[PDB]
This record gives sequence, C-alpha cells and structure tokens, in this order.
Amino acid sequence: APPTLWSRVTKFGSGWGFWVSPTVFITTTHVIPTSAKEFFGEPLTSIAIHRAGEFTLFRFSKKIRPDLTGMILEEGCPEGTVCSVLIKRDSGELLPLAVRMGAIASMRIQGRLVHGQSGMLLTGANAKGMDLGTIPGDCGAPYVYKRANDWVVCGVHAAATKSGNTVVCAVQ
Ligand SMILES: O=C(O)c1csc(-c2ccc(C(F)(F)F)cc2)n1
Repeated sequence: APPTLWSRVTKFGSGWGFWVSPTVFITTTHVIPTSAKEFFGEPLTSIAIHRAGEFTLFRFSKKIRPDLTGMILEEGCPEGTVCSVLIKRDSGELLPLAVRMGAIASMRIQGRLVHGQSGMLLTGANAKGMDLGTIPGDCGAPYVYKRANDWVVCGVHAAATKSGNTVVCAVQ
C-alpha cells in the first residue's frame, strides 16, 4: 500500500486512528481514552465529534496534518470488494491484511453487540493468532482499496471473531 496511506495511520488510545485530510481524523469509538479533554494540542471546544456506534469522526478547527491531501471516505464498499486493513505491528513491521468484504451485519462477539460491514480474511484457513489475523490492539486500523487510479478509505477495524476468520469494519 502507498507510503502516504501508512503516514496517516496514528497510534491513538488503546489502538489506532487515520487522517482522512489535514482536519479530519477517524477511529473506533472504544479505543478513545475516556477521560481525554485535549487532542493534538486542541481542546474539545475546537473540535466537532460525529459518533455513530463504533465509528467516530473528529473535525478540527485548524490543520493538524498540513502535510496530507484530503482523500475519499465512503460508507463501506460494495459486497465482494477486496480491502487491505493497514495494521502496524511491533517494530516498524507493516501488515496490510487482505479481506473480502460482505454485508452490513449485527453480531455478538465475546459477549458485546457489534454493528458494521462484515468481511472474511484471505490470509489463511483460519486467522487465529497474531501471524495471520487481528489482535485487540489493531482496532481503529483503516480499511482501504484502490479503485481505478485512486485509493478509498471505507471504515475502521472494530472487531473479530474467536476463530479470527470474520472481521467487522465500523462505517460512517
Ligand atoms: O457501541 C459500543 O460502545 C461498543 C460496541 S462493541 C464495543 C467494545 C468492544 C471491545 C471493547 C474492548 F474493551 F474489549 F476492547 C470495548 C468495547 N463498544
């Protein structure tokens, strides 16, 4: 995946977030540090928060990341699209896990109720464990794909089943 897309992936709370533009940051609601009153030097006062379940979008009143260009954010992707989940792991290793995307789903995973776009990992027979599949620390990592000549972001990592095969992308 292009270096600009990896540059946008930021360590945040108990997981990750993603800079869509110089002023727009998306992440998975449950990774947000619950007591936090200040983000990237800005008070809440200066920030527009849009929260729908496990998807959260922060819009800032000034350019936090002026090095970036604004890219396309869509509400999930057509069934059958292959995405990459842009996962950073211990030591500057970059793990773009391939997922075939499915339907909008409601699920119960480790007891909690989860809603978003379901997918099946294309990394192995099952994706149990950190080598072929996701771990709780990956939450907030972006789901991206290339369409003709540009790249689209269409959600953030919210959950994965015990077997690991099934993942859920929270969507705008
Ligand atoms: O809508 C919600 O608040 C929601 C849906 S699932 C969820 C969630 C998942 C995992 C965890 C973790 F602590 F285990 F990481 C904590 C909350 N929150």
